[PDB]
Amino acid sequence: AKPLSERFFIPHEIKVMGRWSTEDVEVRDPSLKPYINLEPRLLPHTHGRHAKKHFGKANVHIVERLINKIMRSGGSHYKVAGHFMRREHRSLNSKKVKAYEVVKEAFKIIEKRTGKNPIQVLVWAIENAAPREDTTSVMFGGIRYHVAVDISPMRRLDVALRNIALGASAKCYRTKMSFAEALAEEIILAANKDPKSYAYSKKLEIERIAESSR
Amino acid sequence: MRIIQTTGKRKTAIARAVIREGKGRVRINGKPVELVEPEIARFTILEPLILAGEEIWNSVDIDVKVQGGGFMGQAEAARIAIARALVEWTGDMNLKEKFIKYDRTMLVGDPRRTEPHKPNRSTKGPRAKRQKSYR
Amino acid sequence: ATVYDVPGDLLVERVAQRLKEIPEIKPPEWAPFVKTGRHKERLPEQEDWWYYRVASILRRVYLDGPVGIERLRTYYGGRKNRGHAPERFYKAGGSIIRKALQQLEAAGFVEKVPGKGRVITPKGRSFLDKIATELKKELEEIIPELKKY
Amino acid sequence: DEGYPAEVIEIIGRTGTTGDVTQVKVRILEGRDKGRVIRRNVRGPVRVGDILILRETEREAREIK
Amino acid sequence: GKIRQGFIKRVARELFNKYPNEFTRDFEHNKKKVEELTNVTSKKIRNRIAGYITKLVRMKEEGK
RNA sequence: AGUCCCUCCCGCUCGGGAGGGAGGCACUCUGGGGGGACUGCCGGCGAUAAGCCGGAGGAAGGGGCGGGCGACGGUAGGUCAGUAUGCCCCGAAACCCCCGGGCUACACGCGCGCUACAAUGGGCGGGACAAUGGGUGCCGACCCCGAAAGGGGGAGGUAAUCCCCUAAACCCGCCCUCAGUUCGGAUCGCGGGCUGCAACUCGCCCGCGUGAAGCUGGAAUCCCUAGUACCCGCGCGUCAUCAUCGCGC
RNA sequence: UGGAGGUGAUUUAAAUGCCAAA
Ligand SMILES: [Mg+2]
Ligand SMILES: [Mg+2]
Ligand SMILES: [Mg+2]
Ligand SMILES: [Mg+2]
Ligand SMILES: [Mg+2]
Ligand SMILES: [Mg+2]
Ligand SMILES: [Mg+2]
Ligand SMILES: [Mg+2]
Ligand SMILES: [Mg+2]
Ligand SMILES: [Mg+2]
Ligand SMILES: [Mg+2]
Repeated sequence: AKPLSERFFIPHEIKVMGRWSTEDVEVRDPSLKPYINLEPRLLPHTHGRHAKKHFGKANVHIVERLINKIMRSGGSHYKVAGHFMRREHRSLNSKKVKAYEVVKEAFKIIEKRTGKNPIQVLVWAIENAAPREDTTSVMFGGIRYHVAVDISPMRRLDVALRNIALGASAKCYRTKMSFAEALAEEIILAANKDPKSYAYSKKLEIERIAESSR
Repeated sequence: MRIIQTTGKRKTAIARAVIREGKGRVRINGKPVELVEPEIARFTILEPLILAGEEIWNSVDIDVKVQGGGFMGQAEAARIAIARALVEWTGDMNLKEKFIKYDRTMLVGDPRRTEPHKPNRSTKGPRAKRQKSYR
Repeated sequence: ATVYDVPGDLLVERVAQRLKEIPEIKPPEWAPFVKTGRHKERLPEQEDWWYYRVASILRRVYLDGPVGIERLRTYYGGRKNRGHAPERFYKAGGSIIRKALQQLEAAGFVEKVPGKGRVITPKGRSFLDKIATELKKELEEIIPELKKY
Repeated sequence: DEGYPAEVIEIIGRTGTTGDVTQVKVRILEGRDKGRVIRRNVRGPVRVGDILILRETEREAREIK
Repeated sequence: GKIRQGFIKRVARELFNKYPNEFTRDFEHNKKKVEELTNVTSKKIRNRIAGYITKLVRMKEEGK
């Protein structure tokens, strides 16, 4: 099936998964620039040494962040697109090899369909899916009200990554699409500001509700 | 006729590496490193060699014996042992700082170990507990 | 080149193909109707699974010998689905392994060490190493780093 | 339309119903009111040198103690 | 919190008054000296005492 | 691991492997003793004190990390059905034995779990890598017979020596393509075994057949801050036989 | 240090005490 040149692939340079270089990738958003890490690195697996220290997740390569984000079940205690998604024994919890394979196949599909460097497309997606205004809640007279506030860049990045992963998770659930295809579809749609993307629609709704409560 | 031996540990896996002058063959428990599977484990072992460069890579031979642990734990111990062997054999300080910039753990190791379990659902973990009911 | 230089599964496939020319390897009469263990669910789907099992057993004896029936029964077991109960490990049965080892001895590839098990004779070692050398010659045409080994 | 970047220069303190909000002082980097210093409410972790994107620059948060 | 213990302070102050010209601003020297001038048998307590004595020496050398 | 002798393999052997013997304690390991971290060094805040915040160096940094040890008392909290013990009772039955039943019943309400509702999969063949513990009323390699569950002989072991003991999740190839299905495996028929003095009431295992509800779950509500939570198997206790449990790995 | 006065305000709903003790 898969050719032997792919089963036994050997790199010779420090580049992401030995296949794509990140030298020409640039970040437009001035706020997200010092939080998207793009230093050269061969293997995106750092064995969770960053969770101890405050702000330590800043210096973690963005591909590894995506891999960690999709390594989940998806819909445990809140509904996504109108449903709980409890996979349990058939989820991706603590299976980081399978997540690595999913991300690799998604990158190959992205490169085939659009002809561009997949890291660049991913950066565009997270730029378009990062909200700029959020809201907090107050209670009065037994009724709950919203008040608009601003968002720090780290939280923007976290929310964008989680929403992309959730959209991909919802698109392949009990349908003929596969996980890698859904992830590719979601990233491409978010990169083109298409409302059919879950992440972009979520960002629009969040910002609209925040605006209507200044 | 130089010989150097080094040791690496990672959560119950122990690796012993021997380095000598050679033509560039690296073996893990007698298997060529190019055939190690899965891929995510093959790249764990090869990182220090790529960082060192092809000139140093092709002038040595390394044999690694590793036991205990799991497939991911065994690869990381071998990586630690190989990095220490490379820095000791050539004895150049530009490389030692280069390893530290990329990944400190290559040279100082990882001290984490499992935490022993405690009662109230002891088989699941030290902190996971049984579901609580009031009626 | 030796067995240690090539992937296991590819070698097993080549050896299984090669074992069909040796007259002493013939699947028994009850081969069409059996599962390969109590932990399985359905019968084997390959019409020539016997040769695959024999090739695997021969490679096993080459690497871990001397070895007996019981340890091989451990090696060919696995996890079982038990309805509403949690899954569990079980061993395989013994007839397939015993008959395969006897046929391999009849062909002269293994011999018996008393109280210890079965070991690979020089003929069997040559037989496996020849196929390993040929497979490596094929393989290094697309992985140039394999030429050093 | 694309907002205005501002830069955090001082942390004042936590607030909100559950302590989830921080009050900061920012200096506008772009637009009509470049250079002005105003205080704002931020959600999420923040440190000196972060850059916020404001959708409007004429609202100022009520000072906390 | 790293609050120094009472008996550590008491023994350290007794040592400082009795042998004023015996301790310097160096931690190793004081470690050995305390090890020899008392019957303390725990390695940890010895380190605490030596550290406090070092602080006393630097504080009196400043003149408070 | 290096050095030496013999034997056997491959590309016929310059080279590369595997066993055995001499030989060594290098490396891993085992376990006695010792070293190492003290807010000790540096810059701020606080009072110039107690301390706090941030840096270097470091295997480790600020109770270094995880455990044992629970003050004076209260709860008329639980236990006389573990043992000790006052009073009241039975004292030819409320004491001591034996046989057969029951604690396993079944319109229904509730707690804690396991298996699922599928592709972040099901099946078939092949390839990988553990740790804790336990063994003489016992652990049993190795050979033979049987399709399986099992049956007949039986080395070594009172154990860093012999045995339980070549884990599963994971990886590679082929079949199935969104369906109450090659998802699920409850219920029942027939046949074969083991333990035991005894298997119907009322045990556990294997083969062929059979093929229920279930297509993600209202109002509510639980656990968890790092080698932690989730996911995956294994050991011991109980034990003649029996683990969807307890304590650990 | 400890007291005495004055003017302003104070973000929905939320009733009850049974077996016991004897
Ligand atoms: Mg655990
Ligand atoms: Mg298997
Ligand atoms: Mg299952
Ligand atoms: Mg009481
Ligand atoms: Mg009471
Ligand atoms: Mg009962
Ligand atoms: Mg099925
Ligand atoms: Mg019965
Ligand atoms: Mg369905
Ligand atoms: Mg019980
Ligand atoms: Mg009342």
